[PDB]
Amino acid sequence: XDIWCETNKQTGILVLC
Amino acid sequence: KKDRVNHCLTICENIVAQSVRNSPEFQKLLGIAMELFLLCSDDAESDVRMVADECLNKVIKALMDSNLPRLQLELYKEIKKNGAPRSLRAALWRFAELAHLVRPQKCRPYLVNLLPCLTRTSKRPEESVQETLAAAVPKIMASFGNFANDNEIKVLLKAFIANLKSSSPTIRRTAAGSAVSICQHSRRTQYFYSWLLNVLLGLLVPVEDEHSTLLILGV
Repeated sequence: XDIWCETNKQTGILVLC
Repeated sequence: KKDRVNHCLTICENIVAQSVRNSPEFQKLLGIAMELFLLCSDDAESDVRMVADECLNKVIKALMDSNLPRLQLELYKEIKKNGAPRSLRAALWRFAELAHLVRPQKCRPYLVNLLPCLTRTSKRPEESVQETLAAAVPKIMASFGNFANDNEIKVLLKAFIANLKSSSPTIRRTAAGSAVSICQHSRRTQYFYSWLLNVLLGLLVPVEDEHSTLLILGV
């Protein structure tokens, strides 16, 4: 579908800093 | 009778949940499913057509999050082949209902591909194809018409002005509505309203001529 699917590479992670 | 209902209704029940989407098998299975349902949209029995209509609708609703560009490529190919009228209509209004969902990077090549289709579909004599095109044009142009150039727009307007002389009231209605809408969703609306007025006055301006009642009613 989406640009991570199209670029075949992963989404990140949610974290505080 | 019912065997092909069981076939398409079980194909519809399957492909909404088969495998993982974006896989090299699912693209093929989805192509065959759309090819099958659009064909069944013109089969010779009533409840078969009603089930093909709710199979296309459920599958588009289920796959919009994930395969919208493939669904629109399948519907466009059925428009492109200009076949039997219910088969053509079943693709044409569905493609027009989805037209706002194309990303801006994909509007220009669909504009270029659809003008050879709209200018063939305006040459169809059957009034139900025309009533469908009359709904499709104001939705297609509102989704692609800023991506057109002036010569592409003038080719569309010529293809619909040619129909204002028709004996069918429906064909004149489809042309009269399409021509104004093509102008309205152009990048150059005030210029195109001026050009369309020059054509429409020009068609009656030699007022002494034997103009037909049909052309007067369209204009």
